[PDB]
Amino acid sequence: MEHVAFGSEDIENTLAKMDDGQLDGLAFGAIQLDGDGNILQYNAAEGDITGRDPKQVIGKNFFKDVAPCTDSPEFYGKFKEGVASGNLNTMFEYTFDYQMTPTKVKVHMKKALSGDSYWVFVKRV
Ligand SMILES: *C(=O)/C=C/c1ccc(O)cc1
Repeated sequence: MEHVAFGSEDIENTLAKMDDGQLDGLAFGAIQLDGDGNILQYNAAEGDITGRDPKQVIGKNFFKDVAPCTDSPEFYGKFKEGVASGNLNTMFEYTFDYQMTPTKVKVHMKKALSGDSYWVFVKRV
């Protein structure tokens, strides 16, 4: 297993070195989005939590296609405020309930070290 703790202060530096295969060794869900919300990376732990097949969601828009329950001021609204500002670091609890059993999770959104990319980390609560 890859040893990185959910919510670590330097998580973006640690994950910058990770290929899709190493991202799959994380103890929590990790999704990398571009500024428009398109999925660039989606790890195995995230698929375990949500039921989505990782390879199938890459390239889809997270807010429009995959996760409509997140299209709200409380999730997507925070993401879009962060992209526009060029800075994002927020953690909050949320319930995923689209085409799945309602599941309570802790979400951490953070701007990646890379230019136009943002991370969404997820763990069960
Ligand atoms: C609500 O529509 C949430 C859906 C969802 C959350 C996280 C995922 O990775 C996939 C779908």
